[PDB]
Amino acid sequence: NLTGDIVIIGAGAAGSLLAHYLARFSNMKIILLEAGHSHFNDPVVTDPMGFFGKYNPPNENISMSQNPSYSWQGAQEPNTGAYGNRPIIAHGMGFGGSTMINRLNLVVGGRTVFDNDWPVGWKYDDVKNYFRRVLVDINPVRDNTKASITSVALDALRIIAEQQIASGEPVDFLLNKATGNVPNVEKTTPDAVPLNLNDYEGVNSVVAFSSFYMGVNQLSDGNYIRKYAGNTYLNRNYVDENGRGIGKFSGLRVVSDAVVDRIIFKGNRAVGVNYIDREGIMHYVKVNKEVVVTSGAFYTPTILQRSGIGDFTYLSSIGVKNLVYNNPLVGTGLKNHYSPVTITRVHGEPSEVSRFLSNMAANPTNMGFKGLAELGFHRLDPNKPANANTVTYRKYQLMMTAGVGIPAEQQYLSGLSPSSNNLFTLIADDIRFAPEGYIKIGTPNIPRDVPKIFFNTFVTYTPTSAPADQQWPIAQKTLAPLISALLGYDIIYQTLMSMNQTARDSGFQVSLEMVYPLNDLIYKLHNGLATYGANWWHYFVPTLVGDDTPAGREFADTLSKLSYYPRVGAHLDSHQGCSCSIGRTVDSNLKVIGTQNVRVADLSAAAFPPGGNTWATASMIGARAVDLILGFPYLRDLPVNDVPILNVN
Amino acid sequence: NLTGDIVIIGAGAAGSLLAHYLARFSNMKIILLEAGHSHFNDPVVTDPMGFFGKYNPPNENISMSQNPSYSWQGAQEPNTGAYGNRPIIAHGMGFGGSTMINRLNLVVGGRTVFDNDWPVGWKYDDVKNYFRRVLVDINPVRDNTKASITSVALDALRIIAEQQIASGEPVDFLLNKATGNVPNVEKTTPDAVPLNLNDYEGVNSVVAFSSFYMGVNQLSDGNYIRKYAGNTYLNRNYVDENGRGIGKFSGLRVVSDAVVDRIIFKGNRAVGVNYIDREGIMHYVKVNKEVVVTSGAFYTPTILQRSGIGDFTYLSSIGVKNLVYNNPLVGTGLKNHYSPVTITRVHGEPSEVSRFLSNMAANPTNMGFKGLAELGFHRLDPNKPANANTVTYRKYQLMMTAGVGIPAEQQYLSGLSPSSNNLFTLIADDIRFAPEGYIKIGTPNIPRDVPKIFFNTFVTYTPTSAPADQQWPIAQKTLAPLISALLGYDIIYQTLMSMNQTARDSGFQVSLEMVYPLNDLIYKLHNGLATYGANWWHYFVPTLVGDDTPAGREFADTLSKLSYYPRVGAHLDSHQGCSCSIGRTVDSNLKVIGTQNVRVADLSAAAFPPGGNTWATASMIGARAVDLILGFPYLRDLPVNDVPILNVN
Ligand SMILES: Cc1cc2nc3c(=O)[nH]c(=O)nc-3n(C[C@H](O)[C@H](O)[C@H](O)COP(=O)(O)OP(=O)(O)OC[C@H]3O[C@@H](n4cnc5c(N)ncnc54)[C@H](O)[C@@H]3O)c2cc1C
Ligand SMILES: Cc1cc2nc3c(=O)[nH]c(=O)nc-3n(C[C@H](O)[C@H](O)[C@H](O)COP(=O)(O)OP(=O)(O)OC[C@H]3O[C@@H](n4cnc5c(N)ncnc54)[C@H](O)[C@@H]3O)c2cc1C
Repeated sequence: NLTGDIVIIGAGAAGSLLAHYLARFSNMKIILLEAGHSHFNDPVVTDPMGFFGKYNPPNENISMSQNPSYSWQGAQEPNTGAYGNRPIIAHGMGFGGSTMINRLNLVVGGRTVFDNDWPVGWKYDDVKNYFRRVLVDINPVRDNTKASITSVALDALRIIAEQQIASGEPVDFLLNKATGNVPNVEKTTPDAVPLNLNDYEGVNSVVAFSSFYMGVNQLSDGNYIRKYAGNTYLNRNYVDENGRGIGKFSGLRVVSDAVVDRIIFKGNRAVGVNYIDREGIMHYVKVNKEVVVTSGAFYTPTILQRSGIGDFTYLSSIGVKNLVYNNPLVGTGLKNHYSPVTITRVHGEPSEVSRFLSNMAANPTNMGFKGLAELGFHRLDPNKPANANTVTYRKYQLMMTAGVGIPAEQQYLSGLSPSSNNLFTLIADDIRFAPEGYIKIGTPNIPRDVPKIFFNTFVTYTPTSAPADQQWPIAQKTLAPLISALLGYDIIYQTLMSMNQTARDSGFQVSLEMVYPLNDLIYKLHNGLATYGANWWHYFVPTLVGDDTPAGREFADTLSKLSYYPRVGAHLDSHQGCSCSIGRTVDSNLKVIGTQNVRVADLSAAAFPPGGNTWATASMIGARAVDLILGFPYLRDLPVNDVPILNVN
Repeated sequence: NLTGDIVIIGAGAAGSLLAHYLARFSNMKIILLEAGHSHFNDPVVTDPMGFFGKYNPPNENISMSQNPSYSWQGAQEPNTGAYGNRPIIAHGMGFGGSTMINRLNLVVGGRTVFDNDWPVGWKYDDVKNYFRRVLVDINPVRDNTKASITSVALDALRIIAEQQIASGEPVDFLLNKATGNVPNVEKTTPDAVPLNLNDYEGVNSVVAFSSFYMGVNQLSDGNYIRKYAGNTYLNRNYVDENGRGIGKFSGLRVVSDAVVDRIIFKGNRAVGVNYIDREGIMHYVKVNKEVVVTSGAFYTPTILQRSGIGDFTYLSSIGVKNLVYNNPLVGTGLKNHYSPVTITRVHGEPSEVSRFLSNMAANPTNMGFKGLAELGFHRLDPNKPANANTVTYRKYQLMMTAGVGIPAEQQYLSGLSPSSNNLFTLIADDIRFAPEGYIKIGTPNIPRDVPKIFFNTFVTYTPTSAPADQQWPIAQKTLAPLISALLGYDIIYQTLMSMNQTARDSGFQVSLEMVYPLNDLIYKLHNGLATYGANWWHYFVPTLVGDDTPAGREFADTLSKLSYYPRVGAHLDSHQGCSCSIGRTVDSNLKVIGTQNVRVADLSAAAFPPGGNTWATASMIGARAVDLILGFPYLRDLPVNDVPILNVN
């Protein structure tokens, strides 16, 4: 039988890293069990453009996130906040987990979230060096191509930022406390210094910039390669074709195509792990010291529940026999990000519109992204944190792309064709997304693509007969996601209006029109914000308002029609996390409460979602786990010039 | 270890019956392995109204077909024919499989389909006693409640029927060859005799009626119980709490919560079966004589594939180690039915409308269905079988229900609220649904809710540069489903125009208006059909017609706008089948081609979808397997008065 000291389940963003460094810095037998296999020579994966379908077969034309050979297919339960829709969200299945199939925008998340929303021991000064490690191991690149539209948008945001600083209101979406009075917007002067949304000390919580950082490396022949958790830590320099570690890493054994079932216990001590090989034969791995679960937000909790740790009452009811620890929180508190989409039509002469939209085509160094910012709360969002006026919170990741980013059904309904060369995309991604959900295994036997995953977003508030004043604070929470999402539309609207000016100033004969959601509706929304001010959001519940004027009805009507677009004119992110978070399923040392020796070290342990894409944060937890398990800051103390050596195979 | 002579995988419609009668008529050891467990004490299942959500928790308000604890969640691949939508279609999981969670409309499927689309040895006179056995075991009931609107509608179909008969055209949708010149429409007098769509000799291929037959039985206290494959064949009179067959049935052993992995071979002879119990332990069952796979259309082929039966190149390439027989057809030829939805509004005084739409509420004896018919081909459908003028084919199953049966998003977009008391639903279900698909395991290790399932429905035809005369027959096949689907709408338009007359005649002061899809489009559609005749469907591809008249463009535009509705104004039925069919994966004895001793005896074996709901047909095949395995018509010769005795626990 296989026998290991530390057994790790899941070779994802966290597990690959965890596995790599544990082998290096210890003398233990490390066994890494992974459901998939390596895709080191699969152009669908290794060429960053493969994500966009460059190498898809024509008769089975599906993305990796839709393809069961490449991923887990997490079909969630009906979204009561979105017309009963059932989005299917993926976890990658292979070396690198989800980093194998993702869009590679690598974001730390800002200082603020870790200082306020994470516990003692997990504050930003505790994790910044681990983040630094994750980044240097990847060594991400900036966009290799300047586009005129990016500068136009920056100069437009500069003006708005100036209006905001000057007006003196305490919180608004382009204010950034640590950079004081001067707009924290990258300059568009000849010799501008690039701004790094990932600056080491976290000064740039809110910031607008010309380029994100993509997880790719350029090879000596000039191609770009996906640089991800998979080929970075588990390539042939470190692990041979039989899954055996090399040299300093000889303690590692990587088991490919190993679908783990459960953790085996003696009392509250983990002693073994079950998995099934590709022949349908079951194997037992004996555990000498610890089990570490790194199977993703959806699946880590389903493994604990199936292993007998979770809500006893529920588990017994579905036929789970061996119960280990009663903790009803396992799998609860599921969080994500969410990306409503907007579309702009550019008016003017075709040749001139063309000039304005040049250099936007996606390539590996940008993955389609041409900017722009990490933003704060809109001034009229009622749901700001208590101390939001004294530290600057991230609320939106603003992304600009070429093309037409709305869903196919919506393209038809809207008349907006992806083949129209006068259209482009803006996204205000809500990265403090209010909905919270939970995960429950439906059956006890085996891992399934589809546990119960409950995650409801843009729900309605249904009025009671109670006095208005008692309902409004209730309504405020329920409506939180619609509220933030509509304010996202206004941010983009404001921004487009200044761009109408700065575009002209930069010599472009164009005008810009927001056309999805409907131009007429957004205009009406902006005016309503000015009109009704802070309590504008009351009009989501007209019947509690008692404003039966022609003017009043029209604004209530406007918000009603608008609530449709974040529901279906949008994409749910694949940034799921926090389903087994610190303080709920595990302690501050990542050990599962109620067990002697099981830890969770992936994104599902995150106390609160990071301000931006989640890969960086996920690898960071894994990084710390190396040091937690080993009892010394080996990886924290490691010089930044020592990084894993890349092998493409 | 367990050892059996015959091992059955899946206690579904087919599997439950097969196990039951095999134990009775033989001395063999029968082992039935089922992934779920019995739900004989679960009111959600046993109460027919539980289907509609009667015992649903308000916070997890999901149907059985949506609940992973009650079913497999078959999320299919993006449908290129429906805006990239990814429907999640269920198989029931428990004693009775899908008959445990289904809507209980019990339909044989008609003589015509078995006589023509099924092979020799499987014609209707070959199977009719097996169908009878299935029905008497269940003993379905008629609607216990008469609604005026059902009869108003019937009399309306009679009128259309007289016109069709009189015109003398060979094929149109209310024509029935076996009933000559007389309308095959149920009469509406005080003492009218009921028409039986499941009539023994199959006369009523096309027929209009007041009542379907529901799989419910009435108990002595007046409640109704779901009467389904699970409790009919596997209740406590026949199988004990430990899974041991009782008395004459003592050779049967039933394993609950048994997730089967694969079949083990010695050469091409099946010798074993793998499963995982609810404790996560793998077990081996030895097979002395035969394995019968009855796991449903989605999963029966994935079991075979994991077993080494399928496309060697694909299977090898994904790590299936042990290969048995090369047949690339395994999992191909997948068919289903499909239900576009229409909505009608009733005009008039509130009080008169209320009276007209009265008595439609769903109960166990009707499961919401208030009629109406099995219809033949529309005269303008270019895709009739060659002999449609000499034998009468079923093409649509026509259903009438109260309420608003379109998806939530379409209710919002359309403005039709389900809580509005002047609306009702009509469905012309295409039961000769043209699309064909396929199933492929994504991984070799374990059963997954989500293999690759390709099923594209209402696809477009893209013109080539070749002459029109050469393209039209290609476009004709591609467009078959849109063609058949819009014509379903026209059947329904027609029925409603004639109902406006018969409603008035029955003393109701009302008028009826089709409101989903938009009244204007359907009006325009009807006129075009009259105007353009047989070649009306050429206007799905305007660029080939070269009719640049104002009129031509309006009808083309009209077909474009209408093509939206069957895509999203609809439901894919949960009637998937034919994925391992006779003549392709298995022979006429249900034996898997290339094996000594494996059979498929569930709906995946079906040669062609029955004309209506598939439960009856699924069970019929299992029934034949009984006589096929045993070598004599025991079950065929069994008197109709000898039936399983119900024990409710
Ligand atoms: C479509 C998509 C787009 C994304 N976009 C980006 C982006 O642009 N930027 C960004 O920062 N992040 C992106 N991500 C998100 C980011 O990759 C994840 O949040 C991060 O990878 C989480 O890492 P993890 O280790 O915690 O989980 P994962 O990375 O997903 O690792 C899970 C691993 O566990 C394995 N596993 C699961 N169950 C078992 C089992 N029973 N037995 C054995 N192994 C098992 C899986 O095979 C998988 O390898 C995207 C992800 C997807 C799917
Ligand atoms: C929501 C819904 C509505 C429908 N309503 C109707 C209706 O109104 N009228 C009608 O005539 N029909 C209805 N049906 C269709 C009908 O139920 C099915 O076509 C018919 O039951 C198919 O029977 P089957 O034997 O082929 O498969 P199933 O009845 O579905 O049974 C297959 C069994 O095999 C089990 N199984 C699968 N994989 C494994 C494994 N690896 N190991 C062990 N066991 C396994 C499954 O869990 C299941 O128990 C409906 C079905 C659904 C889901």
